[PDB]
Amino acid sequence: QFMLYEETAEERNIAVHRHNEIYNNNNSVSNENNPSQVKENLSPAKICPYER
Amino acid sequence: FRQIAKVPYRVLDAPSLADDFYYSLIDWSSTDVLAVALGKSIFLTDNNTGDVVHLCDTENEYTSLSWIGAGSHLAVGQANGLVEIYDVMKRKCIRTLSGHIDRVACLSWNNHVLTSGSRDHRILHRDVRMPDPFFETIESHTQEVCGLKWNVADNKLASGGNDNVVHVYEGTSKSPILTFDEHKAAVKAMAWSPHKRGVLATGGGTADRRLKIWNVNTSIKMSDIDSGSQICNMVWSKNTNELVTSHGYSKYNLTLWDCNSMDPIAILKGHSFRVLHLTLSNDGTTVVSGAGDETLRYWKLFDKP
Repeated sequence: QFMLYEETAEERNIAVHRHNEIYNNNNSVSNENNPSQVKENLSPAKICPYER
Repeated sequence: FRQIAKVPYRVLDAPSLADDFYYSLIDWSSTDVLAVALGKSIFLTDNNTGDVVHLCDTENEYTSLSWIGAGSHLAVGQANGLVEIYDVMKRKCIRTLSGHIDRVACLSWNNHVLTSGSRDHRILHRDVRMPDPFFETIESHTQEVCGLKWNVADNKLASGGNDNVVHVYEGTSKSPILTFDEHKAAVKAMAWSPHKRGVLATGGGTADRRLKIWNVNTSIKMSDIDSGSQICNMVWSKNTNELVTSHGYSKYNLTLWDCNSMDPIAILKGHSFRVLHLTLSNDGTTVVSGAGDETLRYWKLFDKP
């Protein structure tokens, strides 16, 4: 019920290109011994969690 | 206290359907078209025809999708942060939106506003009629934003992070009006009640497992229930005051909740991977579930109104 803004082929190529450079720039440092970022994908066998 | 079938009425093969908690790759449009992201491809099924359309591939990975209000356009996110919009009738990519610098795990529409949330820590509001990639940026999570649900009737957004925090915003506003950080785990599964404005459901991950119901705009936790397993997805019944939660570790079920009493009505079994992907049919009768077991299951759960 409104008009979506539609890209020219050229407009897309600009957008893609800029994005790819912004993206490849921001190499941010991480802690490879910290599993937060992926915590919800560790099954409890891997969490190996609390007791004895 | 009413009868509810224990077996799906349709099972579709969904090869390559992701087994990643943070994805939710299955959406049923207001025009009755089911959209599903399988690895590097997106497929559509007409529920009325049984017709299958294969639009778009990527060298990357598809990572989120959300139908526009009217069901004419599909919004699609990628692992590299790119967000694109597809004209489904035309089968062409209408536009290509930058802004994110890391995967876009969640997307949500409020009419002409499209909103994306990413593993950079940002949420972006985008005027979809405008030539600008985005008009507002929100950095209120300190980890991946993995849940995002607009109200539309209320003018309210909910966001849920891997930082275990939930925020509620008034419209397109940069600062949240409310913050709930009780949960002890990721909050990806959240849903607004269509029956009562300002009511929000949120569900925690492995270390939390809780279903909480919040009365926003009065600031009260109306309910809080140990569901006993990781909550991975969620859907509020349109035709009835009931909630469906889908589960990960260590119970791969859907559970159907009453809401008036906060009691489980039924537990739906079958999936052999966590039930990560979930969506409600446009007529409100059917819930489709998906898992890394590469199946989509159709559960007839509700009646006409």
